[PDB]
Amino acid sequence: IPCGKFAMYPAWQPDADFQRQAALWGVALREPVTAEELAAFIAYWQAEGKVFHHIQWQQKLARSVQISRSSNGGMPQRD
Amino acid sequence: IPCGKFAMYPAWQPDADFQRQAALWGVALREPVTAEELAAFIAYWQAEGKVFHHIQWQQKLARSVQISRSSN
Repeated sequence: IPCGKFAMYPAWQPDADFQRQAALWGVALREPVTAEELAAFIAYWQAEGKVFHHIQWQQKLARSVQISRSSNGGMPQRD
Repeated sequence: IPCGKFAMYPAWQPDADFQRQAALWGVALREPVTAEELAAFIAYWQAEGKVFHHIQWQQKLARSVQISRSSN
């Protein structure tokens, strides 16, 4: 994991306690982030080129998944 | 149509009827995939290096685009 602000990169992962960190930011996640959802978020942001701290990326990921799942009652879609 | 399993490459394109083929997998896309969305998906999956049939790549693209649009 890079220090400072960095651009998204394919091998990136949230911290192992991501569910609890998302909850302390106001995001309840009924299941953990799926591999599909992570790959979708990384793909998008690596191309957008914006840079952020590891912390801010994780906050973006929590909310992106919260918003994505909201049409499905907080559930991810099956593979 | 490229045949067999293959890895992602810069020139890949989904079929020209991709939006309604994106429906047969459960993904409704109201608007067509942009070059930005396609290019982002190729770059990423090029890094993962995995191989798939054309059919499966298009399914992943649809789901990937569905999830991207639904966030915001």
